[PDB]
Amino acid sequence: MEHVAFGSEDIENTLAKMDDGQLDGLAFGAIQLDGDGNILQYNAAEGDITGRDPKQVIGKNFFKDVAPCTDSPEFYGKFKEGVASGNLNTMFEYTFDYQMTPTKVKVHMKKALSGDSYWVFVKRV
Ligand SMILES: *C(=O)/C=C/c1ccc(O)cc1
Repeated sequence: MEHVAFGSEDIENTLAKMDDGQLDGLAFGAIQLDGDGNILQYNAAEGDITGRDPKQVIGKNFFKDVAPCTDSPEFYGKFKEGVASGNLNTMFEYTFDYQMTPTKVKVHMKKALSGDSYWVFVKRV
């Protein structure tokens, strides 16, 4: 297993070195989005939590296609405020309930070290 703790202060530096295969060794869900919300990376732990097949969601828009329950001021609204500002670091609890059993999770959104990319980390609560 890859040893990185959910919510670590330097998580973006640690994950910058990770290929899709190493991202799959994380103890929590990790999704990398571009500024428009398109999925660039989606790890195995995230698929375990949500039921989505990782390879199938890459390239889809997270807010429009995959996760409509997140299209709200409380999730997507925070993401879009962060992209526009060029800075994002927020953690909050949320319930995923689209085409799945309602599941309570802790979400951490953070701007990646890379230019136009943002991370969404997820763990069960
Ligand atoms: C609500 O529509 C949430 C859906 C969802 C959350 C996280 C995922 O990775 C996939 C779908």
